[PDB]
Amino acid sequence: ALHWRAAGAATVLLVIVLLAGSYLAVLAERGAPGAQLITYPRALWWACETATTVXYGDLCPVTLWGRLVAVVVMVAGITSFGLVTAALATWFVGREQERRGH
Amino acid sequence: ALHWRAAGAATVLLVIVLLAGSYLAVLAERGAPGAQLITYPRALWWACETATTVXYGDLCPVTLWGRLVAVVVMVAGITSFGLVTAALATWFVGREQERRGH
Amino acid sequence: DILLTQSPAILSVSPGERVSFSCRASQSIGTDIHWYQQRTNGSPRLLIKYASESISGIPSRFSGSGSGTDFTLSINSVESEDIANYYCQQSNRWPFTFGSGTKLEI
Amino acid sequence: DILLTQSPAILSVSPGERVSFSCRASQSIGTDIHWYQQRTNGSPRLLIKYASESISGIPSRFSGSGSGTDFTLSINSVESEDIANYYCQQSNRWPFTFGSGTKLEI
Amino acid sequence: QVQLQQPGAELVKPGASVKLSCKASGYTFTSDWIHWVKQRPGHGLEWIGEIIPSYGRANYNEKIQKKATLTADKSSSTAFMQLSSLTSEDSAVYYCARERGDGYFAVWGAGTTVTVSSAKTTPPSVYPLAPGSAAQTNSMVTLGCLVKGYFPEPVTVTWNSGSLSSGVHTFPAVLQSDLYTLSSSVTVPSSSWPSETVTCNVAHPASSTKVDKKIVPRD
Ligand SMILES: CCCCCCCCCO
Ligand SMILES: CCCCCCCCCO
Ligand SMILES: [K+]
Ligand SMILES: [K+]
Ligand SMILES: [K+]
Ligand SMILES: [K+]
Repeated sequence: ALHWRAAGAATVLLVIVLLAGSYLAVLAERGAPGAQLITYPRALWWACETATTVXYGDLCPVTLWGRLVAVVVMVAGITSFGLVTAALATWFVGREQERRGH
Repeated sequence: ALHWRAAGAATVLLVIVLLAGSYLAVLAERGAPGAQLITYPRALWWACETATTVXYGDLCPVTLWGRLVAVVVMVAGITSFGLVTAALATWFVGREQERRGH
Repeated sequence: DILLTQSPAILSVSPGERVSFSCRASQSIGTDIHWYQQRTNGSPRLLIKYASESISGIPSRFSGSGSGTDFTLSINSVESEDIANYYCQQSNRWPFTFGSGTKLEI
Repeated sequence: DILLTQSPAILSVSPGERVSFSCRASQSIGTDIHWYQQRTNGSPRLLIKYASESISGIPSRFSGSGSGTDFTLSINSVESEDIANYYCQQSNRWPFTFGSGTKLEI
Repeated sequence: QVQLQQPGAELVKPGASVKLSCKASGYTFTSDWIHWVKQRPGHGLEWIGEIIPSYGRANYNEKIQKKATLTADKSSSTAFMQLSSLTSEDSAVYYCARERGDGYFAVWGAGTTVTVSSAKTTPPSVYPLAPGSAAQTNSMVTLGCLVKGYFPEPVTVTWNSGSLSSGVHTFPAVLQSDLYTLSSSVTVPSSSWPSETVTCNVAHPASSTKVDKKIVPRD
């Protein structure tokens, strides 16, 4: 099934974005005075709460590239969760047509 | 109907996650200097604003396990709300095919 | 940037007595503070990471505590080998900064 | 509103010596501070923007640092042409505000 | 094994440049950052800058003068710091440290003692220090070595290749017309000398000099 295939592809891609985003955020934020997103472990946590939209506000990017990385994490997170929902819709719709006799 | 069954199963599971997550967060956060998520009543409120994504930022986990618990709460919340939406889609789609004559 | 204040600069103490080093940050840095030991003509050596976490190889005599602004490095019953300079370092905000340091005398 | 404090008001220094101007904000303003130079009977001229960012046309002799509350404008080996008044300005919160200014003497 | 290897010393003439090295070993991750710390004589630790070898990006302490330029070689796992236009202010011990991207410096290097001067490199003269003929001793006996006339700092003095550590004192060097001088003390049981060989080991990294001097009675 395509909907379950694209969903799985979205989840694995999300994990890649989370890891890479955690790596790129630190690389981008270091060098800017006052930045807190400068260590990998908490950067990964930041990526999670960002991708899930959430955004406690305990950690936030202050640089241009750190914020661009953030946007990518947001979109990847929203798209994946939106794709899972879309996949769940197809499963339920296809199932309802079966118990109806259509 | 499956879509209404999985939705109800998601809502009751969400409540379980909220309660357990409120319990596990306190257990994980206590022992870490500076942690505020250390009492059950406000921990439950934290779980609610976390599961609904949202995240005011008044309460936030600082430990590894407290943050892992948070992620579970997030996913459970997002999945449930995404499953409700998917169930609402199936209801409307199945209804539109009826008033159309298909 | 974050200023780390270590006072007093020199700390005198009798043998076999508990001692405490002070480190105060200009801003709230949670528990992102790290302690180092530097003996005469030696390189700095990590004693405590993240305020209170122990390090492999370091005697259980050394301990750490504190959060936010005030932090403390403690030594239960000092020994002669503890004679050195002690520095604190924060990793909460860029750039990383060191304290002025505290000298231990017996 | 945000109060920017520049002390001391007058800064004396020998030729070819590194100097440092101080600017302290009443609140944390990140790095939203800007430095200007005003010579006698002249208009203010932008030296440093956003605490540390360099400006085209301005000698590499000028540098800036600091974040949050404390900020510093530095001049490596002052020259006679550096004789002027130095102002800091914040853009973190409305309205924009200036510091009292610091006069440089050689 | 030693995770960070730095040169012992570097002599630089005022205005010239120098490229310090930091050969790294042990576990290496892409999340590793190499830092550099400056420590002037009598002063504390001062952060210079950082660099991530896996990407090559470097950041510097903007609170101080821009004297350094950080580069890295992923092939030999060695970090480099380019110091240019050095003055007397830049004369200090420069450490390199490894950070796992988690905020703290797990391991440090031995440090490179950089001396900025117009003088010339001078190998040390090591002389034995045996007690006089009319010197009465008890259960313990004190020997020594005299490191005379060298430049610049530092020198490393060990007794019997480090095997003899207890009861060893090495005094700070004194400066006399662009020449340093120090002495090293050692105390062993009187019944062990000279039945057992006592030898000091003086190393002068600035001139690649390492000599040994056995301590024998005065005859
Ligand atoms: C989109 C990801 C880019 C990674 C950002 C690196 C920026 C380096 C800071 O100058
Ligand atoms: C996933 C839920 C685990 C509960 C966390 C307990 C951690 C105890 C702190 O050491
Ligand atoms: K939110
Ligand atoms: K907030
Ligand atoms: K949200
Ligand atoms: K949504």
